[PDB]
Amino acid sequence: GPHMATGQDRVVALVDMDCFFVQVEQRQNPHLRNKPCAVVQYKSWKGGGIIAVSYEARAFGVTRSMWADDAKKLCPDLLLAQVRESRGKANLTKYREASVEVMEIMSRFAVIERASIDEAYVDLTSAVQERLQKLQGQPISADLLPSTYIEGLPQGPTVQKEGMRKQGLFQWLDSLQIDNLTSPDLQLTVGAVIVEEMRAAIERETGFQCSAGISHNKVLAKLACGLNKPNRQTLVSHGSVPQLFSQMPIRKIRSLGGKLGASVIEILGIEYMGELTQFTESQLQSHFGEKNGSWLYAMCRGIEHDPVKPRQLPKTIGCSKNFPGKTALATREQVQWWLLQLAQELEERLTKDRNDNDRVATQLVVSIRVQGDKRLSSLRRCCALTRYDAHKMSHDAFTVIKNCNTSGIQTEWSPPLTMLFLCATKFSAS
DNA sequence: ATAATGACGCT
DNA sequence: AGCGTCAT
Ligand SMILES: Nc1ncnc2c1ncn2[C@H]1C[C@H](O)[C@@H](COP(=O)(O)NP(=O)(O)OP(=O)(O)O)O1
Ligand SMILES: [Mg+2]
Ligand SMILES: [Mg+2]
Repeated sequence: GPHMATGQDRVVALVDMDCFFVQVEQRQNPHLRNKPCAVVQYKSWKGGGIIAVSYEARAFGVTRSMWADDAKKLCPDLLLAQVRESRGKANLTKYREASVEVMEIMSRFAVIERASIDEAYVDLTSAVQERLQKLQGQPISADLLPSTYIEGLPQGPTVQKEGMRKQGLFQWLDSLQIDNLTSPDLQLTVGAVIVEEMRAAIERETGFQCSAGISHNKVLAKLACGLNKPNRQTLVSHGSVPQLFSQMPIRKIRSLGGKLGASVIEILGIEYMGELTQFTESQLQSHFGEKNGSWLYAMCRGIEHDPVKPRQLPKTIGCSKNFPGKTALATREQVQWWLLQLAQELEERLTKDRNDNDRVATQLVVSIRVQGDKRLSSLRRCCALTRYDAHKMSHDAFTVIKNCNTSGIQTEWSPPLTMLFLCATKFSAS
């Protein structure tokens, strides 16, 4: 209609590093470059857990969450790089710092929301405006978009992969109105030019390659990102959404990958995101609640309002370790020693946080899991975090959990713990 | 025995 | 507060 908002107000991108931990290890060790290789965590149980996989190794069917011993069965020449271990646990420091390299480069172009160790959303709306006045309304050359796909294109009245990409990009640019500075399609296009630049800057300055999605909101940008990996970027326009969603499995949309996703499918009897359009907002609210219903109604029309939160850094700092199977902690001395190992890494990261990012935490959350309980957390308790001191933090954590011990002989611990988790929260300026 | 973390919703 | 959900 004439009064219906179409969710084309913003230009939003999602940048995602390609096989990130592998690229970090390949940059450090050139022997691993352009080879089937994976990053593995621990190693005694079945060779350690695979947690990142180069595209060369993915062709052999190697995937994350696979034992390395099993990965070698699919790919005997697989090269492995191991995650650093400190105080008996995985230490991800190298990857955090690599991540900071990328995040700081992105921050030069626009405001970012860190979404994970290797992903960031970018609100490009302002950057695009000023680039549009700078560009004096001359056509946007395809040379400014050498790694960009236009989703849905080419269509209409042709065997080469890159050939296809160019065809669609040509069709898109030929159709574009540089006339209207407020045309959403034009804005996304300029957005993509900027992300081409941002992605060139990251590769030049860190050596890392990435993929990106450019669209009008977070969910579509994140969806766009995954359409042409690795080392490519995809523009999903508002107009592309109906065909794209028509065979897009519901579970693929961000936040619908779990139980709400499954219940949308089960209760409504549908499979694809586009099928949601046939229901009224009130019907969707009645089934999934007021907030989920409103979100769904809009999202299935490609409309979403979640803003890019201006935060390049975390707001909790935590350390955890699982103790699967036979390694479950069953003596009080064990529990105390591991609480201390966790507290020591935590103090380290915290001290760095106070120096670098000018800040102190004021609360400590202690989380454990008991054997057999197959939730992430069996129990969560809090206490004051007054001193960045590992022995006090570990002692305090024990204190707020020790009554969970069912054991008659309290030299021993029952039920056994299969997870310890310490998390610094409630940060303040300093 | 697919980890180690982080953010947010509900009550 | 403390637990449940979703994510990389
Ligand atoms: N189950 C897991 N266990 C341990 N570490 C993991 C993990 N999943 C991811 N990581 C670590 C390791 C990953 O490198 C990093 C990024 O996660 P992604 O972006 O989801 N996956 P990637 O970047 O590898 O591949 P691509 O984006 O090209 O699909 O976080
Ligand atoms: Mg990635
Ligand atoms: Mg990621």
